[PDB]
Amino acid sequence: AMEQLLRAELRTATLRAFGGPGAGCISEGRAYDTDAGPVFVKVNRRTQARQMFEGEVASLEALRSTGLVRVPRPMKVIDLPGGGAAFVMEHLKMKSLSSQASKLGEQMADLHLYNQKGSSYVDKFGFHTVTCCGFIPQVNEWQDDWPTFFARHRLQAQLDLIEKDYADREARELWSRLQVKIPDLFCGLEIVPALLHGDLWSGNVAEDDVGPIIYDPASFYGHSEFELAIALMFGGFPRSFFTAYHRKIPKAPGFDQRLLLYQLFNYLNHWNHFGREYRSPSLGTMRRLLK
Amino acid sequence: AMEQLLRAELRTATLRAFGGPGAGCISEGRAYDTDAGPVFVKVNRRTQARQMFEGEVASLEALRSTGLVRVPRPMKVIDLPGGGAAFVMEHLKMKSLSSQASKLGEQMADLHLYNQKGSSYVDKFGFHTVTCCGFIPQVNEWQDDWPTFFARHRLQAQLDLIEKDYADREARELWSRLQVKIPDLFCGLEIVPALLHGDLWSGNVAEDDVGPIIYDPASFYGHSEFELAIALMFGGFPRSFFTAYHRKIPKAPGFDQRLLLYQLFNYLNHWNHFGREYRSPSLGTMRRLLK
Repeated sequence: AMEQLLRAELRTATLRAFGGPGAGCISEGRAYDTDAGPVFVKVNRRTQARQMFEGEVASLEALRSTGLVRVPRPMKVIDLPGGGAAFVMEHLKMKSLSSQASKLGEQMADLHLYNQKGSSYVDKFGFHTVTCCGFIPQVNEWQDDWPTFFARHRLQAQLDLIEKDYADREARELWSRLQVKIPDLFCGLEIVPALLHGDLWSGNVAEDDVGPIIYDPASFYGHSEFELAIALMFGGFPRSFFTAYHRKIPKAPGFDQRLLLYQLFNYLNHWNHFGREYRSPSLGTMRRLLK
Repeated sequence: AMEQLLRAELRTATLRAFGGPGAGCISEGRAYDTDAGPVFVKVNRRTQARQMFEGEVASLEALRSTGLVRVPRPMKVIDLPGGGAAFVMEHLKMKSLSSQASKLGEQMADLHLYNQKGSSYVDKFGFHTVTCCGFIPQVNEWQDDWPTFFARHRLQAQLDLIEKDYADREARELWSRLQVKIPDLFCGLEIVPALLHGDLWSGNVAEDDVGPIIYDPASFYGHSEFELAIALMFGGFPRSFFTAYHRKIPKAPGFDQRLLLYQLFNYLNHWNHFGREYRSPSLGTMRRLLK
Protein backbone atom coordinates (compact mmCIF):
# COMPACT_ATOMS: atom_id res chain seq x y z
CA ALA A 1 0.00 0.00 0.00
CA MET A 2 1.51 3.26 -1.15
CA GLU A 3 -0.44 5.29 1.48
CA GLN A 4 0.95 3.00 4.20
CA LEU A 5 4.46 3.59 2.86
CA LEU A 6 3.94 7.36 2.89
CA ARG A 7 2.54 7.26 6.44
CA ALA A 8 5.57 5.26 7.60
CA GLU A 9 8.18 7.35 5.77
CA LEU A 10 6.61 10.64 6.87
CA ARG A 11 5.74 9.30 10.34
CA THR A 12 2.14 10.43 10.20
CA ALA A 13 -1.13 8.93 11.35
CA THR A 14 -3.28 10.95 8.93
CA LEU A 15 -2.82 11.02 5.16
CA ARG A 16 -5.91 12.71 3.78
CA ALA A 17 -5.79 13.29 0.04
CA PHE A 18 -7.14 16.67 -1.06
CA GLY A 19 -7.06 19.27 -3.79
CA GLY A 20 -7.54 19.98 -7.50
CA PRO A 21 -5.91 18.36 -10.51
CA GLY A 22 -3.32 21.01 -11.45
CA ALA A 23 -2.05 22.13 -14.82
CA GLY A 24 -2.28 18.65 -16.36
CA CYS A 25 -0.45 17.07 -19.27
CA ILE A 26 1.22 19.37 -21.80
CA SER A 27 0.67 16.98 -24.70
CA GLU A 28 -3.04 16.47 -24.01
CA GLY A 29 -4.40 19.98 -23.66
CA ARG A 30 -5.30 22.47 -20.94
CA ALA A 31 -8.31 23.18 -18.71
CA TYR A 32 -9.65 26.66 -18.06
CA ASP A 33 -12.24 28.15 -15.76
CA THR A 34 -14.76 30.34 -17.65
CA ASP A 35 -17.98 32.27 -16.89
CA ALA A 36 -20.09 29.16 -17.74
CA GLY A 37 -17.99 26.39 -16.16
CA PRO A 38 -14.68 24.68 -16.87
CA VAL A 39 -13.59 23.71 -20.38
CA PHE A 40 -10.79 21.61 -21.79
CA VAL A 41 -8.95 22.75 -24.91
CA LYS A 42 -6.91 20.62 -27.27
CA VAL A 43 -4.64 22.29 -29.82
CA ASN A 44 -3.20 20.72 -32.97
CA ARG A 45 -1.30 23.03 -35.36
CA ARG A 46 -1.23 20.46 -38.18
CA THR A 47 -3.32 20.99 -41.30
CA GLN A 48 -5.48 17.86 -40.70
CA ALA A 49 -6.33 19.00 -37.13
CA ARG A 50 -9.87 20.10 -38.02
CA GLN A 51 -10.53 16.65 -39.53
CA MET A 52 -9.19 15.00 -36.35
CA PHE A 53 -11.35 17.03 -34.04
CA GLU A 54 -14.47 16.76 -36.17
CA GLY A 55 -14.02 12.98 -35.88
CA GLU A 56 -13.90 13.30 -32.13
CA VAL A 57 -16.99 15.52 -32.20
CA ALA A 58 -18.77 12.90 -34.33
CA SER A 59 -17.69 10.20 -31.87
CA LEU A 60 -18.81 12.15 -28.79
CA GLU A 61 -22.15 12.93 -30.42
CA ALA A 62 -22.75 9.32 -31.35
CA LEU A 63 -22.05 8.21 -27.81
CA ARG A 64 -24.16 11.03 -26.34
CA SER A 65 -27.06 10.04 -28.56
CA THR A 66 -27.37 6.68 -26.87
CA GLY A 67 -27.93 8.30 -23.47
CA LEU A 68 -26.05 5.35 -21.90
CA VAL A 69 -22.63 6.79 -21.01
CA ARG A 70 -21.43 10.17 -19.76
CA VAL A 71 -18.96 11.93 -22.09
CA PRO A 72 -17.87 15.57 -22.23
CA ARG A 73 -20.06 17.78 -24.38
CA PRO A 74 -18.24 19.12 -27.46
CA MET A 75 -18.45 22.94 -27.63
CA LYS A 76 -16.38 24.34 -30.49
CA VAL A 77 -13.78 23.62 -33.13
CA ILE A 78 -11.75 26.77 -33.90
CA ASP A 79 -9.50 27.27 -36.91
CA LEU A 80 -6.17 28.77 -35.90
CA PRO A 81 -4.08 31.47 -37.59
CA GLY A 82 -0.94 29.76 -38.80
CA GLY A 83 -2.61 26.42 -39.30
CA GLY A 84 -4.49 23.74 -37.46
CA ALA A 85 -7.29 24.02 -34.97
CA ALA A 86 -8.32 23.99 -31.37
CA PHE A 87 -11.15 21.88 -29.94
CA VAL A 88 -13.04 23.05 -26.84
CA MET A 89 -15.18 20.67 -24.79
CA GLU A 90 -16.82 20.62 -21.38
CA HIS A 91 -14.41 19.75 -18.56
CA LEU A 92 -15.60 17.47 -15.77
CA LYS A 93 -14.11 17.32 -12.27
CA MET A 94 -12.90 13.73 -12.37
CA LYS A 95 -10.99 11.06 -10.41
CA SER A 96 -9.60 7.63 -11.36
CA LEU A 97 -12.15 4.95 -12.11
CA SER A 98 -12.63 2.91 -8.95
CA SER A 99 -15.95 2.92 -7.15
CA GLN A 100 -17.85 3.37 -10.44
CA ALA A 101 -16.13 0.51 -12.30
CA SER A 102 -18.97 -2.02 -12.09
CA LYS A 103 -21.42 0.69 -13.21
CA LEU A 104 -19.25 1.54 -16.20
CA GLY A 105 -19.07 -2.19 -17.09
CA GLU A 106 -22.88 -2.21 -17.24
CA GLN A 107 -22.95 0.97 -19.31
CA MET A 108 -20.34 -0.28 -21.79
CA ALA A 109 -22.26 -3.53 -22.33
CA ASP A 110 -25.48 -1.58 -22.86
CA LEU A 111 -23.63 0.64 -25.35
CA HIS A 112 -22.43 -2.36 -27.28
CA LEU A 113 -25.96 -3.81 -27.31
CA TYR A 114 -27.62 -0.48 -28.24
CA ASN A 115 -27.33 -0.83 -32.01
CA GLN A 116 -28.62 -4.40 -32.27
CA LYS A 117 -31.46 -3.78 -29.84
CA GLY A 118 -32.66 -0.35 -30.95
CA SER A 119 -34.91 1.16 -33.60
CA SER A 120 -32.50 2.33 -36.38
CA TYR A 121 -30.06 -0.49 -36.91
CA VAL A 122 -26.62 0.04 -38.45
CA ASP A 123 -25.95 -3.16 -40.35
CA LYS A 124 -22.35 -2.68 -41.40
CA PHE A 125 -19.01 -2.18 -39.68
CA GLY A 126 -17.36 1.20 -40.03
CA PHE A 127 -18.54 4.76 -39.47
CA HIS A 128 -20.03 7.75 -41.28
CA THR A 129 -16.86 9.85 -41.01
CA VAL A 130 -13.11 9.59 -40.46
CA THR A 131 -11.99 9.19 -36.84
CA CYS A 132 -8.36 9.23 -35.72
CA CYS A 133 -6.66 6.62 -33.55
CA GLY A 134 -4.22 8.90 -31.76
CA PHE A 135 -2.71 10.97 -34.55
CA ILE A 136 -3.38 8.50 -37.43
CA PRO A 137 -6.55 9.03 -39.55
CA GLN A 138 -8.51 5.87 -40.17
CA VAL A 139 -10.60 4.58 -43.00
CA ASN A 140 -14.13 3.80 -41.71
CA GLU A 141 -15.55 2.70 -45.07
CA TRP A 142 -18.65 0.59 -44.42
CA GLN A 143 -18.18 -3.17 -44.82
CA ASP A 144 -20.63 -6.04 -44.35
CA ASP A 145 -18.03 -8.43 -42.94
CA TRP A 146 -16.18 -7.61 -39.69
CA PRO A 147 -13.03 -9.70 -40.30
CA THR A 148 -12.74 -7.97 -43.67
CA PHE A 149 -13.21 -4.54 -42.11
CA PHE A 150 -10.71 -5.22 -39.36
CA ALA A 151 -8.08 -6.89 -41.51
CA ARG A 152 -8.23 -4.21 -44.22
CA HIS A 153 -8.90 -0.92 -42.41
CA ARG A 154 -7.23 -1.61 -39.08
CA LEU A 155 -4.49 -4.26 -39.28
CA GLN A 156 -3.40 -3.82 -42.93
CA ALA A 157 -3.45 -0.01 -42.57
CA GLN A 158 -1.11 -0.19 -39.60
CA LEU A 159 1.13 -2.74 -41.33
CA ASP A 160 1.35 -0.60 -44.49
CA LEU A 161 2.57 2.31 -42.35
CA ILE A 162 5.14 0.01 -40.73
CA GLU A 163 6.30 -1.14 -44.17
CA LYS A 164 6.57 2.46 -45.41
CA ASP A 165 8.38 3.74 -42.33
CA TYR A 166 10.45 0.76 -41.12
CA ALA A 167 10.60 -1.66 -44.06
CA ASP A 168 10.34 -4.46 -41.46
CA ARG A 169 10.84 -7.90 -43.06
CA GLU A 170 9.52 -9.95 -40.17
CA ALA A 171 6.23 -7.98 -39.88
CA ARG A 172 5.71 -8.31 -43.64
CA GLU A 173 6.30 -12.08 -43.67
CA LEU A 174 4.33 -12.77 -40.50
CA TRP A 175 1.40 -10.76 -41.86
CA SER A 176 1.40 -12.72 -45.10
CA ARG A 177 1.02 -15.89 -43.01
CA LEU A 178 -1.49 -14.52 -40.43
CA GLN A 179 -3.89 -12.80 -42.81
CA VAL A 180 -5.22 -16.07 -44.16
CA LYS A 181 -5.84 -17.56 -40.67
CA ILE A 182 -7.99 -14.65 -39.40
CA PRO A 183 -11.35 -16.15 -40.55
CA ASP A 184 -10.71 -19.27 -38.37
CA LEU A 185 -11.23 -17.07 -35.30
CA PHE A 186 -14.71 -15.95 -36.41
CA CYS A 187 -16.30 -19.00 -37.93
CA GLY A 188 -19.54 -20.26 -36.41
CA LEU A 189 -20.30 -16.96 -34.59
CA GLU A 190 -22.81 -14.18 -35.19
CA ILE A 191 -21.06 -10.77 -35.21
CA VAL A 192 -23.38 -7.73 -34.94
CA PRO A 193 -22.10 -4.17 -35.39
CA ALA A 194 -21.64 -2.53 -31.99
CA LEU A 195 -21.02 1.21 -31.41
CA LEU A 196 -17.62 1.44 -29.74
CA HIS A 197 -15.87 4.17 -27.80
CA GLY A 198 -12.87 2.93 -29.83
CA ASP A 199 -10.02 3.74 -27.42
CA LEU A 200 -11.07 2.54 -23.99
CA TRP A 201 -7.64 2.72 -22.33
CA SER A 202 -7.76 3.20 -18.55
CA GLY A 203 -6.40 6.71 -19.15
CA ASN A 204 -9.59 7.58 -21.07
CA VAL A 205 -12.07 6.71 -18.29
CA ALA A 206 -12.68 8.26 -14.91
CA GLU A 207 -15.50 9.06 -12.49
CA ASP A 208 -17.09 11.74 -10.35
CA ASP A 209 -19.69 11.73 -7.59
CA VAL A 210 -22.49 11.07 -10.12
CA GLY A 211 -21.00 8.15 -12.06
CA PRO A 212 -18.30 7.06 -14.49
CA ILE A 213 -17.16 9.21 -17.42
CA ILE A 214 -15.43 8.21 -20.68
CA TYR A 215 -13.61 10.52 -23.09
CA ASP A 216 -11.18 10.84 -26.02
CA PRO A 217 -13.27 8.44 -28.16
CA ALA A 218 -12.37 7.25 -31.67
CA SER A 219 -15.70 5.62 -32.45
CA PHE A 220 -16.90 3.19 -35.10
CA TYR A 221 -19.19 0.19 -35.38
CA GLY A 222 -17.11 -2.90 -34.65
CA HIS A 223 -17.11 -6.23 -32.89
CA SER A 224 -17.97 -5.52 -29.26
CA GLU A 225 -14.95 -7.55 -28.03
CA PHE A 226 -12.48 -5.21 -29.72
CA GLU A 227 -13.34 -2.50 -27.17
CA LEU A 228 -11.97 -4.55 -24.33
CA ALA A 229 -8.58 -5.38 -25.81
CA ILE A 230 -6.84 -2.10 -24.95
CA ALA A 231 -8.61 -2.08 -21.56
CA LEU A 232 -7.14 -5.46 -20.68
CA MET A 233 -3.76 -5.07 -22.22
CA PHE A 234 -2.68 -1.90 -20.49
CA GLY A 235 -4.44 -2.61 -17.16
CA GLY A 236 -6.00 -0.08 -14.89
CA PHE A 237 -9.62 -1.34 -14.81
CA PRO A 238 -10.91 -2.92 -11.59
CA ARG A 239 -11.97 -6.55 -11.97
CA SER A 240 -15.58 -5.52 -11.20
CA PHE A 241 -15.68 -3.63 -14.54
CA PHE A 242 -15.17 -6.83 -16.52
CA THR A 243 -17.44 -8.83 -14.18
CA ALA A 244 -20.32 -6.43 -14.73
CA TYR A 245 -19.69 -6.23 -18.45
CA HIS A 246 -19.61 -10.00 -19.02
CA ARG A 247 -22.74 -10.57 -16.94
CA LYS A 248 -24.45 -8.81 -19.85
CA ILE A 249 -22.26 -9.94 -22.77
CA PRO A 250 -20.62 -13.24 -21.85
CA LYS A 251 -17.30 -14.17 -23.47
CA ALA A 252 -18.17 -15.95 -26.69
CA PRO A 253 -16.26 -19.05 -27.75
CA GLY A 254 -12.80 -18.13 -29.04
CA PHE A 255 -12.70 -14.93 -26.96
CA ASP A 256 -9.07 -15.29 -25.81
CA GLN A 257 -7.67 -15.91 -29.30
CA ARG A 258 -9.62 -12.99 -30.79
CA LEU A 259 -8.28 -10.97 -27.83
CA LEU A 260 -4.75 -11.52 -29.20
CA LEU A 261 -5.78 -10.32 -32.63
CA TYR A 262 -7.29 -7.21 -31.16
CA GLN A 263 -4.27 -6.59 -28.93
CA LEU A 264 -2.10 -6.90 -32.07
CA PHE A 265 -3.84 -3.90 -33.57
CA ASN A 266 -3.03 -1.83 -30.47
CA TYR A 267 0.63 -2.95 -30.48
CA LEU A 268 0.97 -2.07 -34.16
CA ASN A 269 -0.61 1.33 -33.51
CA HIS A 270 1.87 1.90 -30.67
CA TRP A 271 4.78 0.89 -32.92
CA ASN A 272 3.62 3.45 -35.50
CA HIS A 273 3.13 6.16 -32.83
CA PHE A 274 6.12 5.47 -30.49
CA GLY A 275 8.60 3.39 -32.47
CA ARG A 276 10.55 0.22 -32.07
CA GLU A 277 9.89 -0.38 -28.37
CA TYR A 278 6.64 -1.87 -29.71
CA ARG A 279 8.16 -4.08 -32.45
CA SER A 280 8.79 -7.00 -30.09
CA PRO A 281 5.14 -7.30 -28.77
CA SER A 282 3.79 -6.79 -32.29
CA LEU A 283 5.86 -9.56 -33.81
CA GLY A 284 5.45 -11.72 -30.73
CA THR A 285 1.71 -11.43 -30.88
CA MET A 286 1.69 -12.40 -34.54
CA ARG A 287 3.85 -15.39 -33.71
CA ARG A 288 1.45 -16.45 -30.93
CA LEU A 289 -1.46 -16.30 -33.37
CA LEU A 290 0.42 -18.54 -35.82
CA LYS A 291 1.46 -21.23 -33.31
CA ALA B 1 -2.75 34.40 -28.62
CA MET B 2 -4.79 31.39 -27.62
CA GLU B 3 -6.38 32.85 -24.46
CA GLN B 4 -7.72 35.95 -26.24
CA LEU B 5 -9.12 33.72 -28.99
CA LEU B 6 -10.85 31.47 -26.43
CA ARG B 7 -12.31 34.44 -24.64
CA ALA B 8 -13.83 35.67 -27.87
CA GLU B 9 -14.98 32.30 -29.19
CA LEU B 10 -16.58 31.32 -25.85
CA ARG B 11 -17.87 34.83 -25.07
CA THR B 12 -16.46 34.64 -21.57
CA ALA B 13 -15.25 37.51 -19.45
CA THR B 14 -13.02 35.23 -17.36
CA LEU B 15 -10.58 32.60 -18.58
CA ARG B 16 -8.18 31.16 -15.99
CA ALA B 17 -5.93 28.21 -16.81
CA PHE B 18 -5.90 25.40 -14.28
CA GLY B 19 -2.59 25.84 -12.47
CA GLY B 20 -0.26 24.09 -10.10
CA PRO B 21 1.39 20.66 -9.98
CA GLY B 22 -0.49 17.40 -10.15
CA ALA B 23 -0.72 14.38 -12.41
CA GLY B 24 1.25 15.25 -15.57
CA CYS B 25 2.10 13.24 -18.65
CA ILE B 26 4.91 11.41 -16.88
CA SER B 27 4.19 11.09 -13.13
CA GLU B 28 1.14 10.90 -10.87
CA GLY B 29 0.81 13.70 -8.32
CA ARG B 30 -1.44 14.22 -5.28
CA ALA B 31 -1.56 16.45 -2.23
CA TYR B 32 -2.14 14.97 1.19
CA ASP B 33 -2.78 16.47 4.56
CA THR B 34 -0.68 14.90 7.32
CA ASP B 35 -0.14 15.23 11.07
CA ALA B 36 2.53 17.89 10.27
CA GLY B 37 0.72 19.74 7.47
CA PRO B 38 0.15 19.26 3.73
CA VAL B 39 2.64 17.72 1.33
CA PHE B 40 2.66 17.00 -2.38
CA VAL B 41 3.67 13.56 -3.63
CA LYS B 42 4.79 12.57 -7.15
CA VAL B 43 4.87 8.88 -8.05
CA ASN B 44 6.52 7.18 -10.98
CA ARG B 45 6.68 3.39 -11.37
CA ARG B 46 9.46 3.26 -14.01
CA THR B 47 12.90 1.96 -13.07
CA GLN B 48 14.57 5.34 -13.55
CA ALA B 49 12.12 7.19 -11.24
CA ARG B 50 14.62 7.58 -8.38
CA GLN B 51 17.19 9.11 -10.73
CA MET B 52 14.57 11.49 -12.12
CA PHE B 53 13.44 12.60 -8.71
CA GLU B 54 16.99 12.96 -7.37
CA GLY B 55 17.65 15.28 -10.29
CA GLU B 56 14.57 17.30 -9.35
CA VAL B 57 15.77 17.45 -5.74
CA ALA B 58 19.14 18.78 -6.86
CA SER B 59 17.47 21.31 -9.11
CA LEU B 60 15.11 22.52 -6.39
CA GLU B 61 17.99 22.85 -4.00
CA ALA B 62 20.10 24.85 -6.46
CA LEU B 63 17.19 27.24 -7.10
CA ARG B 64 16.41 27.61 -3.37
CA SER B 65 20.04 28.41 -2.59
CA THR B 66 19.81 31.56 -4.66
CA GLY B 67 16.98 33.08 -2.52
CA LEU B 68 15.58 34.71 -5.66
CA VAL B 69 12.49 32.62 -6.51
CA ARG B 70 10.05 30.54 -4.44
CA VAL B 71 10.02 26.79 -5.11
CA PRO B 72 8.80 23.80 -3.00
CA ARG B 73 11.18 22.33 -0.50
CA PRO B 74 12.13 18.75 -1.44
CA MET B 75 11.50 16.36 1.43
CA LYS B 76 12.07 12.74 0.56
CA VAL B 77 12.59 10.24 -2.28
CA ILE B 78 11.15 6.84 -1.47
CA ASP B 79 11.72 3.53 -3.23
CA LEU B 80 8.46 1.68 -4.06
CA PRO B 81 7.99 -2.12 -3.79
CA GLY B 82 7.43 -3.27 -7.29
CA GLY B 83 9.70 -0.56 -8.67
CA GLY B 84 9.85 3.14 -9.08
CA ALA B 85 9.76 5.83 -6.47
CA ALA B 86 7.71 8.48 -4.80
CA PHE B 87 8.93 12.01 -4.21
CA VAL B 88 7.46 14.09 -1.35
CA MET B 89 7.81 17.87 -1.35
CA GLU B 90 6.31 20.88 0.32
CA HIS B 91 2.72 21.66 -0.68
CA LEU B 92 1.89 25.23 -1.78
CA LYS B 93 -1.60 26.53 -2.56
CA MET B 94 -1.30 27.93 -6.10
CA LYS B 95 -3.26 29.36 -8.98
CA SER B 96 -2.08 29.93 -12.54
CA LEU B 97 0.22 32.84 -13.20
CA SER B 98 -1.62 36.10 -13.86
CA SER B 99 -1.15 39.22 -11.69
CA GLN B 100 2.36 38.11 -10.64
CA ALA B 101 3.68 37.68 -14.22
CA SER B 102 5.86 40.81 -14.29
CA LYS B 103 7.29 39.93 -10.86
CA LEU B 104 8.21 36.45 -12.15
CA GLY B 105 9.91 38.03 -15.19
CA GLU B 106 12.05 40.11 -12.81
CA GLN B 107 12.86 37.08 -10.69
CA MET B 108 13.77 34.82 -13.62
CA ALA B 109 16.09 37.49 -15.02
CA ASP B 110 17.72 37.92 -11.61
CA LEU B 111 18.08 34.12 -11.43
CA HIS B 112 19.85 33.98 -14.76
CA LEU B 113 22.07 36.96 -13.83
CA TYR B 114 22.95 35.54 -10.41
CA ASN B 115 25.91 33.54 -11.65
CA GLN B 116 27.36 36.73 -13.15
CA LYS B 117 26.39 39.22 -10.47
CA GLY B 118 26.42 37.21 -7.24
CA SER B 119 29.04 35.26 -5.28
CA SER B 120 28.96 32.47 -7.90
CA TYR B 121 31.80 31.18 -9.98
CA VAL B 122 30.41 28.62 -12.45
CA ASP B 123 32.33 29.24 -15.66
CA LYS B 124 31.30 26.19 -17.66
CA PHE B 125 27.97 24.89 -18.94
CA GLY B 126 26.43 21.77 -17.40
CA PHE B 127 25.60 20.68 -13.87
CA HIS B 128 27.05 18.76 -10.95
CA THR B 129 24.65 15.81 -11.29
CA VAL B 130 22.31 14.14 -13.75
CA THR B 131 18.93 15.77 -14.36
CA CYS B 132 16.17 14.28 -16.44
CA CYS B 133 14.17 15.79 -19.30
CA GLY B 134 10.92 14.08 -18.41
CA PHE B 135 11.86 10.35 -18.53
CA ILE B 136 15.11 10.95 -20.41
CA PRO B 137 18.34 11.13 -18.35
CA GLN B 138 20.58 13.96 -19.51
CA VAL B 139 24.32 14.22 -19.65
CA ASN B 140 25.40 17.38 -17.79
CA GLU B 141 29.14 16.98 -18.38
CA TRP B 142 30.74 20.38 -18.02
CA GLN B 143 31.79 22.13 -21.27
CA ASP B 144 33.47 25.47 -21.83
CA ASP B 145 31.51 26.14 -25.01
CA TRP B 146 27.69 26.47 -24.90
CA PRO B 147 26.95 25.61 -28.57
CA THR B 148 29.05 22.47 -28.04
CA PHE B 149 27.24 21.51 -24.85
CA PHE B 150 23.80 22.17 -26.38
CA ALA B 151 24.60 20.38 -29.67
CA ARG B 152 26.16 17.34 -27.98
CA HIS B 153 24.24 16.86 -24.74
CA ARG B 154 20.83 18.16 -25.74
CA LEU B 155 20.14 18.06 -29.50
CA GLN B 156 22.33 15.08 -30.42
CA ALA B 157 21.10 13.09 -27.45
CA GLN B 158 17.47 13.60 -28.52
CA LEU B 159 18.23 12.78 -32.14
CA ASP B 160 20.15 9.61 -31.18
CA LEU B 161 17.00 8.41 -29.40
CA ILE B 162 14.91 9.33 -32.47
CA GLU B 163 17.33 7.28 -34.60
CA LYS B 164 17.13 4.32 -32.22
CA ASP B 165 13.34 4.29 -31.89
CA TYR B 166 12.12 5.63 -35.26
CA ALA B 167 15.21 5.31 -37.54
CA ASP B 168 13.94 8.45 -39.27
CA ARG B 169 16.00 9.26 -42.38
CA GLU B 170 14.85 12.85 -42.76
CA ALA B 171 15.65 13.66 -39.13
CA ARG B 172 19.17 12.19 -39.54
CA GLU B 173 19.92 14.06 -42.79
CA LEU B 174 18.55 17.39 -41.60
CA TRP B 175 20.44 17.16 -38.32
CA SER B 176 23.73 16.54 -40.12
CA ARG B 177 23.20 19.74 -42.12
CA LEU B 178 22.03 21.76 -39.08
CA GLN B 179 25.08 20.75 -37.04
CA VAL B 180 27.23 22.71 -39.50
CA LYS B 181 25.00 25.81 -39.18
CA ILE B 182 24.82 25.93 -35.37
CA PRO B 183 27.89 28.15 -34.56
CA ASP B 184 26.69 30.83 -36.95
CA LEU B 185 23.51 31.27 -34.92
CA PHE B 186 25.57 32.58 -32.01
CA CYS B 187 26.74 35.81 -33.66
CA GLY B 188 30.20 35.52 -32.12
CA LEU B 189 28.72 36.26 -28.68
CA GLU B 190 30.37 35.44 -25.37
CA ILE B 191 27.76 33.26 -23.61
CA VAL B 192 27.81 33.38 -19.79
CA PRO B 193 26.53 30.31 -17.85
CA ALA B 194 23.17 31.01 -16.18
CA LEU B 195 21.35 28.79 -13.70
CA LEU B 196 18.16 27.67 -15.42
CA HIS B 197 14.93 26.27 -14.07
CA GLY B 198 15.13 24.15 -17.26
CA ASP B 199 11.45 23.44 -17.88
CA LEU B 200 9.62 26.76 -17.64
CA TRP B 201 6.36 25.68 -19.28
CA SER B 202 3.42 27.79 -18.11
CA GLY B 203 2.12 24.64 -16.39
CA ASN B 204 5.20 24.73 -14.12
CA VAL B 205 4.71 28.33 -12.84
CA ALA B 206 1.92 29.71 -10.66
CA GLU B 207 1.25 32.24 -7.94
CA ASP B 208 -0.15 32.72 -4.46
CA ASP B 209 -0.83 35.89 -2.43
CA VAL B 210 2.88 36.40 -1.67
CA GLY B 211 4.00 36.21 -5.31
CA PRO B 212 4.92 33.78 -8.10
CA ILE B 213 6.09 30.17 -7.55
CA ILE B 214 7.93 27.83 -9.88
CA TYR B 215 8.29 24.05 -9.67
CA ASP B 216 9.09 20.85 -11.57
CA PRO B 217 12.60 22.10 -12.54
CA ALA B 218 15.22 20.22 -14.55
CA SER B 219 18.14 22.54 -13.88
CA PHE B 220 21.57 23.14 -15.35
CA TYR B 221 23.88 26.03 -16.21
CA GLY B 222 22.96 27.02 -19.77
CA HIS B 223 22.34 30.02 -22.05
CA SER B 224 19.67 32.17 -20.37
CA GLU B 225 17.76 32.31 -23.64
CA PHE B 226 17.07 28.59 -23.63
CA GLU B 227 14.79 29.07 -20.62
CA LEU B 228 12.32 31.14 -22.66
CA ALA B 229 11.82 28.77 -25.60
CA ILE B 230 9.27 26.42 -23.94
CA ALA B 231 7.62 29.42 -22.25
CA LEU B 232 7.04 31.03 -25.64
CA MET B 233 6.17 27.99 -27.64
CA PHE B 234 3.37 26.64 -25.46
CA GLY B 235 2.09 30.08 -24.39
CA GLY B 236 0.38 30.93 -21.12
CA PHE B 237 2.67 33.69 -19.91
CA PRO B 238 1.23 37.22 -19.94
CA ARG B 239 3.15 39.73 -22.06
CA SER B 240 4.33 41.57 -18.96
CA PHE B 241 6.46 38.55 -17.95
CA PHE B 242 8.62 38.96 -21.08
CA THR B 243 8.61 42.77 -20.84
CA ALA B 244 9.97 42.63 -17.31
CA TYR B 245 12.50 39.94 -18.15
CA HIS B 246 13.96 41.68 -21.22
CA ARG B 247 14.17 44.99 -19.45
CA LYS B 248 16.86 43.28 -17.35
CA ILE B 249 18.28 40.97 -20.07
CA PRO B 250 17.81 42.47 -23.53
CA LYS B 251 17.64 40.24 -26.54
CA ALA B 252 21.15 39.63 -27.91
CA PRO B 253 21.62 39.70 -31.70
CA GLY B 254 20.39 36.48 -33.30
CA PHE B 255 17.82 35.84 -30.55
CA ASP B 256 15.03 35.02 -33.00
CA GLN B 257 17.08 32.35 -34.80
CA ARG B 258 18.33 30.80 -31.60
CA LEU B 259 14.70 30.74 -30.39
CA LEU B 260 14.02 28.29 -33.24
CA LEU B 261 17.02 26.15 -32.24
CA TYR B 262 15.88 26.06 -28.62
CA GLN B 263 12.30 25.26 -29.63
CA LEU B 264 13.65 22.46 -31.80
CA PHE B 265 14.98 20.78 -28.70
CA ASN B 266 11.49 20.87 -27.16
CA TYR B 267 9.83 19.46 -30.28
CA LEU B 268 12.38 16.60 -30.36
CA ASN B 269 11.77 15.93 -26.69
CA HIS B 270 8.02 15.78 -27.39
CA TRP B 271 8.62 13.45 -30.35
CA ASN B 272 10.54 11.12 -28.08
CA HIS B 273 8.01 11.26 -25.23
CA PHE B 274 4.70 11.56 -27.07
CA GLY B 275 5.34 10.11 -30.52
CA ARG B 276 4.89 10.79 -34.19
CA GLU B 277 2.63 13.82 -33.77
CA TYR B 278 5.80 15.86 -33.10
CA ARG B 279 7.78 14.64 -36.15
CA SER B 280 6.36 17.33 -38.41
CA PRO B 281 7.27 20.41 -36.25
CA SER B 282 10.69 18.85 -35.48
CA LEU B 283 11.59 18.45 -39.16
CA GLY B 284 9.92 21.73 -40.06
CA THR B 285 11.91 23.66 -37.48
CA MET B 286 15.16 22.17 -38.78
CA ARG B 287 14.18 23.09 -42.34
CA ARG B 288 13.39 26.65 -41.27
CA LEU B 289 16.82 26.94 -39.64
CA LEU B 290 18.49 25.65 -42.83
CA LYS B 291 16.74 28.24 -45.06
